Amino acid sequence: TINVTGDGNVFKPSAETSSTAVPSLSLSPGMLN
Amino acid sequence: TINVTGDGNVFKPSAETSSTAVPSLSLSPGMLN
Amino acid sequence: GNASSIVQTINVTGDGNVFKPSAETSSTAVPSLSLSPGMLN
Amino acid sequence: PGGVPWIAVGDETSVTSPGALRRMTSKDIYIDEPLVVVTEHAITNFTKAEMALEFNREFLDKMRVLSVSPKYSDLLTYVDCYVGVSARQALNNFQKQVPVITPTRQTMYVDSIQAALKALEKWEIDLRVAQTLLPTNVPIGEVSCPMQSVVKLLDDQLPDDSLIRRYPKEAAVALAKRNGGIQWMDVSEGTVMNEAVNAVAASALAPSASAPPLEEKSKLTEQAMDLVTAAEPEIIASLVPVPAPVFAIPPKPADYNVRTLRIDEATWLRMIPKSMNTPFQIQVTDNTGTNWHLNLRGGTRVVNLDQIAPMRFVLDLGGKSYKETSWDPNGKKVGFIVFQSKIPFELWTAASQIGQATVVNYVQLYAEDSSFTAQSIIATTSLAYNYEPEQLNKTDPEMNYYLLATFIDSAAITPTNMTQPDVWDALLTMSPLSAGEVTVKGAVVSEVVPADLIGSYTPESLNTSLPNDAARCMIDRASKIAEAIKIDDDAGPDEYSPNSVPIQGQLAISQLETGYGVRIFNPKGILSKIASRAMQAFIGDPSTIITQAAPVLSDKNNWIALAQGVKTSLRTKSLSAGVKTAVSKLSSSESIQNWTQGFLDKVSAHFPAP
Amino acid sequence: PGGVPWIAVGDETSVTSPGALRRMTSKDIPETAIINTDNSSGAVPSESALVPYIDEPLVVVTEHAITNFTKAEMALEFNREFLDKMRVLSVSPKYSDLLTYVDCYVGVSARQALNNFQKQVPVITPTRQTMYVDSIQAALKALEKWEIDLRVAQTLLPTNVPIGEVSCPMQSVVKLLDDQLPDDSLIRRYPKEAAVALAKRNGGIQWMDVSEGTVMNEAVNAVAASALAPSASAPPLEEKSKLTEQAMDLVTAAEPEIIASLVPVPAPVFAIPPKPADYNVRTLRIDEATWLRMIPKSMNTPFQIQVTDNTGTNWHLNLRGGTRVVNLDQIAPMRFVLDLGGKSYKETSWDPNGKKVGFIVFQSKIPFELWTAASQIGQATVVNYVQLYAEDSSFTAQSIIATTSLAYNYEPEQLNKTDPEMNYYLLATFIDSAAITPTNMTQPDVWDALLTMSPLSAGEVTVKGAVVSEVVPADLIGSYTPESLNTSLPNDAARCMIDRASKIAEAIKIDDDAGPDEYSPNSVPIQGQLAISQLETGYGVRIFNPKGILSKIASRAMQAFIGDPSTIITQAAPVLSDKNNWIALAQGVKTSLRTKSLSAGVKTAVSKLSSSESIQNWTQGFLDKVSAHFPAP
Amino acid sequence: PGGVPWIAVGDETSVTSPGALRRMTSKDIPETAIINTDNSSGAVPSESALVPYIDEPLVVVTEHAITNFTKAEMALEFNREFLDKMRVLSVSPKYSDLLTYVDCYVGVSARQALNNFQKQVPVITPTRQTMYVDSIQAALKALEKWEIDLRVAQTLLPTNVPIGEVSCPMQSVVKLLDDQLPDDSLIRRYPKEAAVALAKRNGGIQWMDVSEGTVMNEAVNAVAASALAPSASAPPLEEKSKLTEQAMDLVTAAEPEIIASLVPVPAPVFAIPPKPADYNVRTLRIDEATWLRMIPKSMNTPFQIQVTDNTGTNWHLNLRGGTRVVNLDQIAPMRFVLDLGGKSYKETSWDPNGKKVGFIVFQSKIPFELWTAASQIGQATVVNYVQLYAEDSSFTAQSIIATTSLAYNYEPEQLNKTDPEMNYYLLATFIDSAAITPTNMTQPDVWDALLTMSPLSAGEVTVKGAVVSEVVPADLIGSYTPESLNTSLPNDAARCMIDRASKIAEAIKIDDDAGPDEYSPNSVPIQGQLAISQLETGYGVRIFNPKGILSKIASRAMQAFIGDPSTIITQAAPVLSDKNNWIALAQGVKTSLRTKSLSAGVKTAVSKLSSSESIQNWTQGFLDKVSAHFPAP
Ligand SMILES: *C(=O)CCCCCCCCCCCCC
Repeated sequence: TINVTGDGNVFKPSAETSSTAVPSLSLSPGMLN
Repeated sequence: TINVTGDGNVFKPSAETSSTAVPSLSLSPGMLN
Repeated sequence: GNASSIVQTINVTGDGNVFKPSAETSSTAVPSLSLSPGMLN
Repeated sequence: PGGVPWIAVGDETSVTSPGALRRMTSKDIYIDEPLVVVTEHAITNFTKAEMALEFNREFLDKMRVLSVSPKYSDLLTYVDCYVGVSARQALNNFQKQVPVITPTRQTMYVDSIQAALKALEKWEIDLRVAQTLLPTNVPIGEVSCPMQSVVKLLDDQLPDDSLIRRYPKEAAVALAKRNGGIQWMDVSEGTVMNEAVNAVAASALAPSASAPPLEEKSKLTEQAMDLVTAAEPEIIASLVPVPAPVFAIPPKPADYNVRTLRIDEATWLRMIPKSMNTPFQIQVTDNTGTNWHLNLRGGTRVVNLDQIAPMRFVLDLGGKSYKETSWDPNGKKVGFIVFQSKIPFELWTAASQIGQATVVNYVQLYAEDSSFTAQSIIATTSLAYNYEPEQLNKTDPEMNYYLLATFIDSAAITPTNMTQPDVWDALLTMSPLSAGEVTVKGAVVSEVVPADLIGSYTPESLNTSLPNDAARCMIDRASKIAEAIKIDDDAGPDEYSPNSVPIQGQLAISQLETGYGVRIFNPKGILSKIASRAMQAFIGDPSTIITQAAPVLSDKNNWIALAQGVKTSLRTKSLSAGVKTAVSKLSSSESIQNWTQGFLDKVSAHFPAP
Repeated sequence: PGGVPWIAVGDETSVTSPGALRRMTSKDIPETAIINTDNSSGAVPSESALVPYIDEPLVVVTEHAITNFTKAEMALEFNREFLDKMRVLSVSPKYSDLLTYVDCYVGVSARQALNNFQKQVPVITPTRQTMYVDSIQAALKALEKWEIDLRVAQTLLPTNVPIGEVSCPMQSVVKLLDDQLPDDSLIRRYPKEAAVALAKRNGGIQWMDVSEGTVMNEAVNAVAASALAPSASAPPLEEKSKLTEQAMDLVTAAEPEIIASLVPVPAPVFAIPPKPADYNVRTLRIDEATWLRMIPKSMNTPFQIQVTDNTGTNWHLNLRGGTRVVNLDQIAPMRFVLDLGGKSYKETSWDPNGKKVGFIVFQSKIPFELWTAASQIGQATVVNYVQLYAEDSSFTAQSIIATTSLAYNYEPEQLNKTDPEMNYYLLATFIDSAAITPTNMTQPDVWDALLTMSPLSAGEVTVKGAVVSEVVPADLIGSYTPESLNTSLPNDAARCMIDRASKIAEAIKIDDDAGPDEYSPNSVPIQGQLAISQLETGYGVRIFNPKGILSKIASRAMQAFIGDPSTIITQAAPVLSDKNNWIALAQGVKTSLRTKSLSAGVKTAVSKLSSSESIQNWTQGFLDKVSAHFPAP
Repeated sequence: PGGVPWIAVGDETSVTSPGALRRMTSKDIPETAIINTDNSSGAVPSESALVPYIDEPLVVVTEHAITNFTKAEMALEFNREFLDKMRVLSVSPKYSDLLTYVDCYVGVSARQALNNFQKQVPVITPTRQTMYVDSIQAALKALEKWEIDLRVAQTLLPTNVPIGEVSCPMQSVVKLLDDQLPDDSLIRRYPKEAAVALAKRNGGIQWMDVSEGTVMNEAVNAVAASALAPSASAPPLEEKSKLTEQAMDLVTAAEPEIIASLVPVPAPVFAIPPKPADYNVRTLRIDEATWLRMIPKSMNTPFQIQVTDNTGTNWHLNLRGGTRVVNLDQIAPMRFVLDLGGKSYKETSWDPNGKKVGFIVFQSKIPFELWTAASQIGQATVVNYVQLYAEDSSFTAQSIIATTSLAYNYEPEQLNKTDPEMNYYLLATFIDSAAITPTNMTQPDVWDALLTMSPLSAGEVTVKGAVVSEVVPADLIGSYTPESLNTSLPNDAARCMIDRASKIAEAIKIDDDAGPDEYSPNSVPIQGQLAISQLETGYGVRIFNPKGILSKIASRAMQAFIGDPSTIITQAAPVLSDKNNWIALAQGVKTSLRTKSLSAGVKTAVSKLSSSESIQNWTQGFLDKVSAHFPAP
């Protein structure tokens, strides 16, 4: 329901919107008990 | 009770009187579950 | 094609018509029927 | 249900009541006719048959034809009486609201359908031209192209006689009736909308971006099961006698040159001892009694016409020299001469030894010149004789029958004038004349064991085999098996597949058994790899199973396990396909999508829109 | 039923004309619009911002299609033990849920849908339909190799028996699979689930419930196997119908009436895909094939000539008595490729090595056999040439030409022969940049080589050397000689004919399993024609034979056809030369085939049972080997 | 639906619950027990002592099974009179009598049985359902000879005709069968039963019931015959549905996804079963077969070498230039059979008779060309050999070799390729116990013979004499010259392409029937791929053409494709060179079949109708020959 090659979209990469999802979590065996 | 060698019996091959008995049936094991 | 002063048809050579051949819309009409006579009884 | 409606007369209800049931005519609902019970399946099919007609409704009502729909379900009649085929079976079967019909009304219906489909015999062709001149279907994804361009193309390539040129709008709407990829604006409202009707029918005909479409999966495994069934896997891997009229198959002819052959390998030849210093001359008559004089000598060769599984022989002499100092082949004759005697052909030195003799057909030769300078060449001869043991009507078991082809002339040929003991030095074609006998290594037989044909043959014996031999039938049925595997199997070089592991199991327990010779242990991986290679070898050449001294296919147990495991391997599939199969298929499909998009782009740039 | 749900426009029950209706749309029946659909299997997203709110057409499913698509789901369920491990498709789609039953006028045109009202018509939208077919075949991609693994476990050792039953303790065979399953097989990681899944689809495998020690059958396909087992007296049922239609597929493909038709039959309806044919040109009797025009033998006439190729590049060649050229007209556009490999030609003064040959095409009004000079060739050119190399052969002190593939394809559609008297001829011979001496080039041609031919058209049918668009396929019975066939053009009708007849021949053998003299339902078609034809007043002395004779005489002829098809087009065949018998032969086949009711030959039954049990005897033999070398504890 | 009857034990569950469902056994539904089966047909004993008293699982019978297993019952009932004349199956099975209609959770697995709650599902046990099919199939055994006798009464004289109606008096036709049927016929035994069975299956035959002097139709198959019966306007619907399906079947086999691919495709996917081929190494042009190595000639070098075999016995032979070998590497294992039969090889001091020849395998770093001494061969072994027997031939005074079968099969995995710098060659020539004078023999080897070459690998293919894992179908079109094909391998991509794409040609011809120089729906994709190939601006002199011309070019080109499908691969092919030509045609054949509607060609149908009447005319001419010889009172 969105137009990939239409107009209206914006491409403004910024410092405040730098991509990241889930690099690593802290799952130490000592931490998890 | 029928006169095989008597008169009055009708023999008249018509295309519309084509002859079949039971050639085949569809017994694919997939379609019988 | 328009044979009338006022048109309310479908302009074949008009605009707005769509041609998007897709796999999901692979054309077919009636290739074969299961006219096997054993199954027709 | 299915059959014919029945009506009772007497007051009986018990099953197997003697005179309970009698047929029900039409009157029991002028011209009173019997009635038949239609089935659900036939109703569905015939209604679908009508739905083809309305795919072209627009062109029809434009053409003033068939202004009211056939409506098959209407012509029916509804009753609830006894129904069946035999009275003693209908008597225990009584359904509700069965559909019934007169034969004549049913004929009238199907005739209306048939004649209707007759009329459109050309309009359909024109529509096919329209949909096929450029790609209106794609394997994967979706392509597109502006309508002005494509329409400008059609008005540029369709033949002037095409019905589209004179009946446009109905053709367009019919096109959209089965192609969801073409839509027409509705200027009344200004909306675009799918109009295609075969929606669900096309879903199964579609990919899924990970798997191949369903239809080729189902159909390919259909052909696999069909081949393996028609190959008769029980018989081919049997272990007991089987009558040839069961085992036998339609055979193919063979090519031979009798002089080139080994006398001992070919069990179906007799020869007069070389350097025996005996040259006698004998005379035979034709079917009109004319006496021809022929000369025999040591080095002669014949065929033992007994135990042959009646055959047809045609000889071909083309290319051979047969030139001689005082004996030019040109102008001469050759023939097929039959010899009937009790004496072995190794014991013939005089004339009256020959018993009864006849010539069955003869030809005249011709002599031209060839590539080599000053050398003469014979024409193509097709001299033939089809053999049947009925005509000669064997009576005495000691009676023997020999066939020979050599020169014949109506004057007594001086033996020193010519040195060839025969003219079997010639390409010979041998074609089976019956289809209900099978031989073995040149020996006739009546009860073969399809197992023990494994590994019983050397290659030169295979090339010296008769055309109607059990080995060739084994080859051809196992060949059908080989395709069945190839359609199924896709495992590449050195890879296990569900069509190679029976070999693996046979080997694995063979390694653990107790017999003759040293033991050679191997890990399981080598066994599996070997079995894969051996199965692929069988796929490469079916004839290699019967081969003596084969690597793996020389074992009967391997062959039996392979043949039987094939059945389960196919039957246990569940709408599945191999991995490389799917990956390559999808990749190729996407490539073709790119091709189609580029082509339709060429169209759009070569046929602009306003 | 089938079609598309049509709605009444305007008023209720005001339908009176085909123009008073309209295709329904998911707006009209909002239940079938994707904000409502039961999202079981989690296909459509849950963002309210990614949903069309755009209506779509409605389509009707057919009662014989729901049965098919439900079973499509059944394929997955044979693997749900692995799926939930794979954690995919936790709830089976259950196609019936996506359907909705509304009642209306249904059809594939407003006209006929008017007259066709129905109650409780299932409906679906194309977008939703694609989701379901996806929902199945998407998961199939996951099963790709779990499928392969278990299909191995079924077939590594015999788990199906043709007849009876066989036995072995589990604890033994498991040790074997442990000994042989590839280390990358999923079974080695998921034994339990693999064990269950097999027992779903194999009655014999039967695991035990440790809680109360009960063993029962788990086969879900107990009915499919029913028609796959044999009885104690006849082959299994599933295959006979499979076997019996399969002959009936060959006959219809062979179109019996056409190959037994007395009226004229056109070419493109009769012509069928051809086969390459091979001939040698010098060896052919000139008076056999009409497509060989040869200048009279021993002509002894010397005549040199200059010719120009397609670029005019001059080539030189001589003509002499015995030169043979192909009568290029009526050849039905054809492809000649010539193969000279092996022949020597090495004369005493003129070596072949380092020379060229080529096809030459001749065009003139004058008949070719009457040629003496260059004014009679008309117009002539070369069309291709090659180069010849030499080697040494088995016969010492003479060389041998290497293999050649001189080629040229003939098509009349481009030459545009517009005057019948204008005559087209083709020769192959030596060509060179310099005139050659007649005393040295004594070879009349280069036709002493194997030659291959392939038709470049499937609409032209040739008979007896020539081509005619009309054929009567009744007359080709027994109207050729053995000499005719090898001289026959590659696209000869009798060549095409026996190909069509071959399937008819094959279809019989699948049915018949009779021996010598044995009257079959496919033998008696001839027997009757022999019955009358013997009794009628034919040419010659009337001779009488009894019924038993006419059986066997027909019986031999039957198989003589099955053994080899070329006997139907053979001069003076035993019976087959009769046009009449071939007619009555085919029309026997259909009635024979269509009146079979689930049975095979009496011989076939006795063979199959005795054979099949031998495997059961054998399979146990294999099996008891395992229990020995893999002992049960 | 399908699956298995599932019973619930969870007792507070809806869906996906851990332990809700359990199998439903015959104790849960006692009606499905084998003490309560209706003993009609008596197939289970009535003695109390003999019943297992055990329980068995229950399974579900679907729509299609009931509608089919019941359909099987008619095959008996078409022959019901002979049964009771035979006193077997006094009561028809009436399959719907052995079921139990229940409503519970149903499905192959518990997971999808858990939301599938149906009503009146039929239910059966393996044993009760097994007993049913035994009842049916026993009767088929009983009717085994009846069926053969019934058919031969029908297939004796023509009783069905494709078109119209014929006629024959009864007393003639009954008299005709009288004398010509076999003495041991069951018809002779029970003739009135043979009378009743025909009218049940053949409407034409009708029996006047003497009670009223009436007569009517009796055939039970009236509806089906119409589907197989022509109208006088077009062929019957039956095969018009069938002659089209085979095309869709043949196309499915070819997989036009592959043969239209523009990307590399793994060899096992592309591969097809191969066929034997033939070659002659001596005459094989060295530059065309890129797999033959040859020591040059005219150096004067000459020597001998000695090489043992697997048995350890030594051997003596020669070597010299001109010698040809095969590069065993990258030839995808082959089997080699070489028949010396037909060659001379005689030399002034060396006849070939009595001696032996055999195969030799070599192994080295040094390439076979540089070989000039004895220590450059590295490793060697003699892998097979046979003796020579020379008879004599037509060619006067000169003896010839008899048939030979020197056989060997190259296998890489045994040969255990390890070194990238290795090299392997195969050589066949004279070998002997004692050494040979290098001048008593002169032949560089014995390759002047016939070789047969069959592949052994399956999923691995070569292109231009080189093996490769991936292959692109498009990069083959129009690049194999006529020479290069002949000098190619058996297991070649081109040959693998010729056959697989040939199946298209079978499909095209059975669907279309275009005559010379007129279009066809399969000629048209080419016809489109040209106009745009022409209109664009490019190299050369652009050539313009009307669609009337553009049409015919394809119309001819499509015909050429059918006759020789291997023409497309020919380099510099006339029209089919372009890949776009091949793609457009190959893709469209699928479409042109999907869109057919029970339609015959305009040309085709008339010929069938014209044929059909002639056969009708033939029959009535025959039917009078019954009248003239078998009159009636
Ligand atoms: C409208 O202005 C009438 C004339 C234009 C009709 C369209 C061209 C006629 C044929 C239909 C489409 C062209 C391709 C067949």
